[PDB]
Amino acid sequence: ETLRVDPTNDRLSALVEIYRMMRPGEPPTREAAESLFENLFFSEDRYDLS
Amino acid sequence: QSQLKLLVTRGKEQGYLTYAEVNDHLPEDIVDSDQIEDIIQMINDMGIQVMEEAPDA
Amino acid sequence: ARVTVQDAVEKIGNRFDLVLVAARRARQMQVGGKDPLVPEENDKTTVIALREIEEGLINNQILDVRERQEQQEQEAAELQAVTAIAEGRR
Amino acid sequence: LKAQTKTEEFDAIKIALASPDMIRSWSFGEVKKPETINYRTFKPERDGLFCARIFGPVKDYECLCGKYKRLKHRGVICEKCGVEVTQTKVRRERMGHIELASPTAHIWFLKSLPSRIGLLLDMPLRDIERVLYFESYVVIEGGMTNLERQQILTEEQYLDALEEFGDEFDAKMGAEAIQALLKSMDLEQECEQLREELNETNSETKRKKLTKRIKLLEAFVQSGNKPEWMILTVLPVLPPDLRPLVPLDGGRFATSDLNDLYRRVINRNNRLKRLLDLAAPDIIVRNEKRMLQEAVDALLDNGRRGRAITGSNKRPLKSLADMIKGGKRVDYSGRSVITVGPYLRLHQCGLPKKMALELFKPFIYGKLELRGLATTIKAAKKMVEREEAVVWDILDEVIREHPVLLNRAPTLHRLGIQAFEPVLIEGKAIQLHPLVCAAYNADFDGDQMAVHVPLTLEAQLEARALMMSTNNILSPANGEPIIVPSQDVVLGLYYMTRDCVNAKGEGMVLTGPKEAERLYRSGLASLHARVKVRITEYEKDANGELVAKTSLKDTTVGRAILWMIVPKGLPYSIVNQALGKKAISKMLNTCYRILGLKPTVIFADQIMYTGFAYAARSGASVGIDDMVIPEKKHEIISEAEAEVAEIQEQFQSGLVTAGERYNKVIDIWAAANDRVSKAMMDNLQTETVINRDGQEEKQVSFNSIYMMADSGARGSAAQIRQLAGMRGLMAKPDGSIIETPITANFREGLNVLQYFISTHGARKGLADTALKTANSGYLTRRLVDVAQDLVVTEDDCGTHEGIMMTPVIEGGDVKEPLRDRVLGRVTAEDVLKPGTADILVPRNTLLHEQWCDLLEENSVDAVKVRSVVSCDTDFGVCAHCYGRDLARGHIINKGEAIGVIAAQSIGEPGTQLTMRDITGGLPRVADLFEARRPKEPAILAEISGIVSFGKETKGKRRLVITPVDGSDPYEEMIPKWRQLNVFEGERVERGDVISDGPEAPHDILRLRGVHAVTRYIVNEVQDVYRLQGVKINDKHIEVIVRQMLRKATIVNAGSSDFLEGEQVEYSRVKIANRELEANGKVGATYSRDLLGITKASLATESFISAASFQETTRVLTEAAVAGKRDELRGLKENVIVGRLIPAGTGYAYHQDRMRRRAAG
Ligand SMILES: Nc1nc2c(ncn2[C@@H]2O[C@H](COP(=O)(O)OP(=O)(O)O)[C@@H](OP(=O)(O)OP(=O)(O)O)[C@H]2O)c(=O)[nH]1
Ligand SMILES: [Zn+2]
Ligand SMILES: [Zn+2]
Repeated sequence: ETLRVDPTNDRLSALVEIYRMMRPGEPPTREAAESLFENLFFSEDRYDLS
Repeated sequence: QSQLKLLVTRGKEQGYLTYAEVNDHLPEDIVDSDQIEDIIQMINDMGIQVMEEAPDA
Repeated sequence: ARVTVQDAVEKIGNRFDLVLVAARRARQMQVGGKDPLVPEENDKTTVIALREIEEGLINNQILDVRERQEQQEQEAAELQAVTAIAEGRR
Repeated sequence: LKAQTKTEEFDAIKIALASPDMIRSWSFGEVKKPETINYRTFKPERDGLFCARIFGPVKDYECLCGKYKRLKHRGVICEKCGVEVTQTKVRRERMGHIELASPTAHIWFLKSLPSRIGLLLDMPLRDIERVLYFESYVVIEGGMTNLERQQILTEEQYLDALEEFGDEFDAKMGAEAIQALLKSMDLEQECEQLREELNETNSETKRKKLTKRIKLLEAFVQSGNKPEWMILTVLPVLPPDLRPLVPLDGGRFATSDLNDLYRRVINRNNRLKRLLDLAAPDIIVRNEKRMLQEAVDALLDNGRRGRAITGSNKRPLKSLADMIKGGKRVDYSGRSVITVGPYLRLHQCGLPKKMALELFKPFIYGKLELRGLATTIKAAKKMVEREEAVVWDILDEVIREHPVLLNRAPTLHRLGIQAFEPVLIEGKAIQLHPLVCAAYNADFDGDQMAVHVPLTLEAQLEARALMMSTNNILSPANGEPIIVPSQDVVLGLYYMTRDCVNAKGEGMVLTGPKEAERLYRSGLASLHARVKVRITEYEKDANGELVAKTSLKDTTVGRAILWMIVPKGLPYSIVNQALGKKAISKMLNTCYRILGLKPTVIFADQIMYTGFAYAARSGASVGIDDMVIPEKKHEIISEAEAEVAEIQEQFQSGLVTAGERYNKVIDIWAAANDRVSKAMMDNLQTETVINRDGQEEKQVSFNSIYMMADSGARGSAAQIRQLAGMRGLMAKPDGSIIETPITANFREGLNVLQYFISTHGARKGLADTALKTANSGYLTRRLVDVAQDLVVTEDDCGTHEGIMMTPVIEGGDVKEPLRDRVLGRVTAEDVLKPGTADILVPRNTLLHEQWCDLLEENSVDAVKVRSVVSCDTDFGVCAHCYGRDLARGHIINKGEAIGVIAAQSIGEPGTQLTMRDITGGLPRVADLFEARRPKEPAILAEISGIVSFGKETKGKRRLVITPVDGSDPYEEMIPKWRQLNVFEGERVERGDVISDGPEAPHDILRLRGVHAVTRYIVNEVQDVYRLQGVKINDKHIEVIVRQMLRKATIVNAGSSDFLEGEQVEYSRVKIANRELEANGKVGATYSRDLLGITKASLATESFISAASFQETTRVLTEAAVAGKRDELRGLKENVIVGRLIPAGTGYAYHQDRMRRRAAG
């Protein structure tokens, strides 16, 4: 059911949608849309469970 | 349709005016300091008829 | 009326008017022509007016009428100046 | 031939839009520079935000430069610099303006709930009205071909439409575009054509928006304001002193945020002006216009859209609106820690020497200079600053009969502030009379009270005749006394009774006062024996006066000596023959009702003195052996645990339902708890043996603790049960109850476990208390805000109708009668009598005449009584219809303040209300007042007819009941869920139950009746106070319900526009003036409407009073649109303006001024 209500279909549209959800303003690109998601739960300088 | 039916059906009347609910059920770019006042102005005060003045606006 | 002040209200209904008239009389006493009726006995003008009201003298109509006579005394007795001024600008 | 052009007295204030020229009228110059103060000279710049020529001079009478200094030129401006040298307070009142280039939209009239600029123009707010003035999508301003009148076009559409036609439909974009849009709009012709169109062949599919807009347009056109003023072109400037930049300590100035705002808008406006003279690129200029819009919108009201920052502070900037959207300190005041003063009277309080010295400073000055001593005023200052003995004596003269009113922090009711006569006390703490220590709800834990000195003459008389403690004998809530003796004194008088057999007793008789000589001289005891004496009683009847009655009664030593305190009247002896417990207050009450004020006061002082004295003489203490534990304790506990052990053993082998054995074992321990409690009480109560004559007898334990419990004095059964008995079922954080109650008690040791269990009760107790304490006041605010406008006026009107008062009887299946709800009530009309005559028409039920309602037997338990609910009054309350319940024994004085006193009395016991088919508690009261529909509302039969099914589930549907009879049918909707109560074919009455569940007050008022719904509310709100045991008169509930049913709804055809729901005030006053005006057919019939406290308080005439509590930004705006005016009879709105209150000592002033405002 979650997939049924999911507009995104691939990785690009997903990262772009997330980028637009986090930083609503500037047009989502390739580097920004990826680096932002990476700097959320996959980077020590931006995420740490200690 | 979506916004109207969800807002009306859900808010009956949300008891404690559960704000942190329908604000996520809205499209466009979120986290704005503009749309905030347009919801706290409709829920109470001029009850019933205000919920009909909301959609029309 | 050191402690009610309740025995004065039945003489003039509604405690509020009682306060008004009593403050009116006390205002007459504290500044201007004093002359109390009930003996002072070292009491402030606040209570003296209440004592008078309780005594039966000095009410609303009483003060108003005496004010009318006061006006007829200041005006009619000193008209020789006003009349002389009336001929100032013809 | 008046027409004065000065600042005299005003009768009303008007609120409306301001034209650009209207703004110019306030302009004493034009701000043109962002500059504030000089960087070096610290001197106001030329045309900056702090100009001297425009606003006001820095110093008082000297100009900017210094050509003129003293008062020589106070009317003449300076030559070198046009600076009007008057005052420095002039700088605080001077306005000023900034004249922008391109037009700017007002943030309020733009985006404030309804689009005021949009709804008036009929156009979307944040959708269309945004994109056309932010320079994006051009709009049309009226076209006679192809294009309409208010459509939205893009640049491509613009040029295309321009190419097709053009030069005959020109329409700009942006601010000035909306300006020409509002300006071109004809309110009149549209007001006509809209009335024409929105009435032609249209049912309830359109009428909504139709009536709404037409009423709004009619209001705006009649308001006088021109739509051109909606968006401003000239922005006024706030006075410099209201936003100063004052140098703090060692440099470091302190400025307001408004200076930053005005500086920004000035900068952006100047650049905009400069761009409209140099090169003009469309993008640059349009952007600067949007930036000017940003600055202006940020200055007027930030809110709202991102919030402009700057100023280094990460916090937003306090705009103009933020300074007027959301504690009145006063001189001649003080505060200190309170202390008991037993030797004081009832109209006196202990006021510290040094404290009173600083308070009556100006009075001491005046009196000193008056008598002599001090040659001048400064001499008095230097004389009191150096406390020179004699000055103190002068102080004893100024505070002679000059009352000072005391106040506590938590002011719930009127008795929060009471006046006393100052008594000098060598100390730094304030002493208070222990009798009025209950009205304040104050203890001596370390609590501190504040004192205020009535300066005005009539203020002193107000404090003496109203706020005086001696005038507050009875509680405003309930007729019962409030200054009633408490713990210490009551124990004393309880010890002055308590008939003990023998022990230096014997029936040695004497005569009253003589017995006193017997007591001090020992020999005889004090609590014997009984013994006989001669009592000289006094009674009166019919012709009043006094009738002696000497006799020989068998009292005790205590009763005999205590009898001396009793005043002239009273039944005598029998009031002393009892004891000291609850009748201790009863005696005070009866003394008040049969004697009067003064004798009731002195009686209170005497009983207080006597109470304390004999209490000290007694020497009642609290040793460890005072709380004797029952011997059957361990026995009962074993028996209870035996039963529960058997139950657990049964649960082990199935048998009993293990799912709910928890409940039944709880009943076991609960029963055991009652067993231990009953055992301890039966033991600790009686006991003793004495030795009367031939020995062997029993009375009641003289066990200190029991003495304290059986005489008020803070000691209840539950507490004692925990002291010696046992703490019963303890609560668990889950909300459930533990199946292992505290077997031990405080007299015994307490294990770590059960204490770690009891800590939950203490924690939740204090926590819940902290909540309900604030929640009580939270309710009180709403109560006051909705009720603080009605005052008893127009003396006593006519009318006879009123709720039939009857004793609240739960005795239908539980037996519980209360028949004291009728007293001091004005009778409707001769409420019959099993025979003839008796009760008069408007005769108010006296306190002695309500006792006459017992001589007519138990047959007469129903009397019709005039109430505030009814009453054919207009904008007030009839004196008769109310009652009399005050600290005063007579009827309420004309022009009182029923509203506030009612609200206070209701929200006062809110502190002692436990929050939770029975909700119960404070939340229940709130729901009742708010008139909220239940979670499962029942249904009633609107018209009496024949019950029959209306198509078994044919919709939609869901069952349908159709009670049809006589004429016309009705189709109600039953949603299957929940059953029924009436079979088909059966007939029902007008308002019969067909759901057997919780009733909705709306349906009751709409169908059952106003008397019924009010009876429901009052009898349902009291039921939650019955359980809490808080006495409160029904009058106050009826008072709030009075204006709770303020507005109604008309349904027919009259001068009023049908659908409009208006208050019965204008309704009744207009229907009375239409039946005998032209024709009764020019008016319709109304229908009462139930609305909650908040919904009712929301609606009010004054826009200032509304601007007080509810959202200011809304009320102020909507009141600005339509030329409204406050004039000006409300309490609240007349308080913030700082004038006489239209009630109490005022009223007469307002009445004279009201009639005065009839000439024009
Ligand atoms: N009810 C009443 N009392 C008056 C009135 N006028 C004077 N008194 C009483 O005078 C008593 C003390 O007053 P003083 O200042 O010592 O003498 P004063 O009358 O010449 O001024 C008080 O007694 P007290 O009140 O009996 O003392 P207590 O009962 O408070 O202990 C006071 O109540 C009056 O008009 N009404
Ligand atoms: Zn100058
Ligand atoms: Zn009435």
